[PDB]
Amino acid sequence: KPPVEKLIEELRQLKEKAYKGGGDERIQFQHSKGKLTARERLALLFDDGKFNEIMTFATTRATEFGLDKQRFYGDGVVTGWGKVDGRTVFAYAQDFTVLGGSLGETHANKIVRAYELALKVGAPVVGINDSGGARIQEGALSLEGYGAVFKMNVMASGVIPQITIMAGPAAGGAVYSPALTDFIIMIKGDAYYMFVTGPEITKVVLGEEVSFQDLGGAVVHATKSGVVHFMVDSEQEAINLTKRLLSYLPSNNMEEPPYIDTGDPADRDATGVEQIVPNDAAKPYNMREIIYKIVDNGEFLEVHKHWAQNIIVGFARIAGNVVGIVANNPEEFGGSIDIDAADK
Amino acid sequence: AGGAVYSPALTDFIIMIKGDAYYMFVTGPEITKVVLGEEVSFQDLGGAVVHATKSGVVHFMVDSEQEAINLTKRLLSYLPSNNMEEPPYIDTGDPADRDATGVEQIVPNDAAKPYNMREIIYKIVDNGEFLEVHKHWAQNIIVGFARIAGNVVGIVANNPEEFGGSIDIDAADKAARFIRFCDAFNIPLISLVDTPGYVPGTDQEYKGIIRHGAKMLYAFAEATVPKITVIVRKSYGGAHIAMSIKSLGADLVYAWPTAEIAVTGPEGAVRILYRKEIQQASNPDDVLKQRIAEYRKLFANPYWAAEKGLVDDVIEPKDTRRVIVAGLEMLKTKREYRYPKKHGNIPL
Amino acid sequence: KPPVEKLIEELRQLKEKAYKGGGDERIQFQHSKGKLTARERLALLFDDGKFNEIMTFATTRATEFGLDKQRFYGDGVVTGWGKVDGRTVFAYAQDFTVLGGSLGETHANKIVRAYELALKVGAPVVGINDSGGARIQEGALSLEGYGAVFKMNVMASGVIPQITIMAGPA
Repeated sequence: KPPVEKLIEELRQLKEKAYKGGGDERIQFQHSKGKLTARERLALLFDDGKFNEIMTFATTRATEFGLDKQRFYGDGVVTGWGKVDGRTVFAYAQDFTVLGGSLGETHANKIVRAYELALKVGAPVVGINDSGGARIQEGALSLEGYGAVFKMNVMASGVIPQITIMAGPAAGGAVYSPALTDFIIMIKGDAYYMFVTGPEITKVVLGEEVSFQDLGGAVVHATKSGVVHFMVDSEQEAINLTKRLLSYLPSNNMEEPPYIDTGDPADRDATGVEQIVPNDAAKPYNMREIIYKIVDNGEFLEVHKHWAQNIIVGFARIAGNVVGIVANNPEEFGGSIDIDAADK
Repeated sequence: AGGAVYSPALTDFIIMIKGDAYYMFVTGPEITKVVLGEEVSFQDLGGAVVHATKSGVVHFMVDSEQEAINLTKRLLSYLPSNNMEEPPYIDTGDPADRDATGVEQIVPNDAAKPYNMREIIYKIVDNGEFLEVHKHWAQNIIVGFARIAGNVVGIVANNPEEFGGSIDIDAADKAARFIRFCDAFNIPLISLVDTPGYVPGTDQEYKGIIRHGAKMLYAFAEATVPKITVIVRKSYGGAHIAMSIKSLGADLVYAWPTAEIAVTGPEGAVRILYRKEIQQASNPDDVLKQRIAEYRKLFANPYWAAEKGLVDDVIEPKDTRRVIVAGLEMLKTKREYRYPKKHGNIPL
Repeated sequence: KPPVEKLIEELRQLKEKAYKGGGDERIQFQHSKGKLTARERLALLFDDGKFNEIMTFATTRATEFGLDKQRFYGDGVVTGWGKVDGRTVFAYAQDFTVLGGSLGETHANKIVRAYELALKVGAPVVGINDSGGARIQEGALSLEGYGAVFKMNVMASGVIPQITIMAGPA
């Protein structure tokens, strides 16, 4: 093989091959469920038109169960970094079309490598999940892979913001890395859910029969378990939300939350606010109305909105600077604090 | 009652005497009588029994004040005075060489038969002494203090007699808290493994097993004190990882010849794995549970893992004490890097 | 298989086989050259010849060039720690009877793991070298393996004493 001109043409073909993941048929299948592909989600998230991928051709090294034949470039996950609103952030996007987005050993190390880089340079990491779980074909090495990523989640905990977009059907170990990150944004729908143990086992073991959505759909986690922090209707909304969430956070624990969009003035009001609180000491009112009245342009990104409405917490800006707010909600439990609320 | 319960909650251990001179609750029953009409006695609401067996607020339940004080002194004996101190050494640990056999006798014929995991730890540690923490709560996991060759150790062991050693939400809370404590106070951690995974059902998902379970993962990954895992039998899926493996930070990993480390239970694995292949094979029933035997023969062992380097060595049960003693003596001066932060954001 | 008493039996056989490395035919060849085997050197170095070994059964992951056939336990190197004159010391001893003691990926990762443990614990490391070089059959993965060892040597430089015994055709 001599000419370089032919060499570059070969590269272009190989990359175009790698980009297809599991193939046009499978991506159309992903699309027919209402989901976007791993790469389409990334292009939406990053200042469109740019993503720096690492270990793009990396494949699996397993040989058992035919894995010696199924060598998909990238091993099921896209990893790298880009700019989100001009700021550097890292991300991984699992490709469900590549062996159900299962967690391969090489698949895990690519994610781990992203976390190691984000930790070295102090940049956030958003994991766009879409994995059925461990790659059973790789046995114990698959679990070890999970362990390695969990390790990175803990080391990065409180050092660099960690946001997960749960955009798939997570079971078993695929559930824990998200638990270890700071915020879980999940889309509600038939195609999205997460649980440690699937329904099939709860049957033979427990004896109880339940649907995937009733066991771990977006609604159960955003309204009962407290596992999900933000529940949304679509993937486009999930990524717009992540962009908004990131806008309130520093790139790492060595930076102050970014100052932003004017529109203060800082001189408060004079009326309204004092009219909200009832005469009685027990009658409910809208605590959220008081927050909107206090913060810049009344904007409030509410965390755990649908879980334990018992208390309210979220982000906002006051005269351009980021603040976190914790406020008792009279409308639920009379503002009485509770187990779920204390956790939230 | 009220504010009087929170300081104790914030401390590391609560020893409570069982008796009518009540105990604790954030809000008394009085309010429940005014609004509704469900009279509840002090004991039923916050008795030592409810807190040691249900809420997990109480770590030790005793029958008298003299017992609470004696236990306090005993607990103190396993603890260093502070942060910069190493736990206190004691009874001239001579019996460091080889564990008394019979240990491999505790584990039954097939993994279908249970056994008392404490029987195994009694044989491993000094004089069989073990101070069990949270003894009557989340019994599917065993957690407590002991001495090995004179040095204090913290143990986290699955209990085959409760929920089949499967980890629960309460168990994860129990084990994770005990792990963070030991680490903060330089107490080495020994993990004894025999768990099929986590307890299933909406009941567990609805109450957030996803976040409670991650607490164990966080605790071990966080800990920098010496950590050795001894896999006695089953070690499946997430449970396997939650007990401490190399990628999560285990310094040394050992397995008895009876260990079975599987990515998933050997059935749940074949039922997602085998179908297109076998659903069409010689026999329609044979090949239905025949490959379930296949997996086990091919993976329900520790050797596959040992070949992958995931397990440092396969040892004879009898050797467990010596292996621990050697490993702990070698890790005594262990030091590990952790990234600067005010603190982490452990799931709650 | 239900007898645990039979499992302890298998273990002892498997280990008996792992201690053999390349086999009696290879060990006699090593001996014919006037050299000891990896384990004999370690028994001489450590008090009472005792050594706590790590990753005893670890084998190559490679498949190309018949490596899916030649999968010896330990992948050509014995790694672990022990005491010499009562002090904790870490060490690796390459086994020439296993693929010319060449540096396979797993083989390199056992040496790296030893160095990580020694460096984390403040113990010296003794390297009884006896290998012809890179394991050609594992290609660039073997080179990657070397770099990982070299990195450990550098991090450990001036932190822990590093002594190497050159006992082979490097």
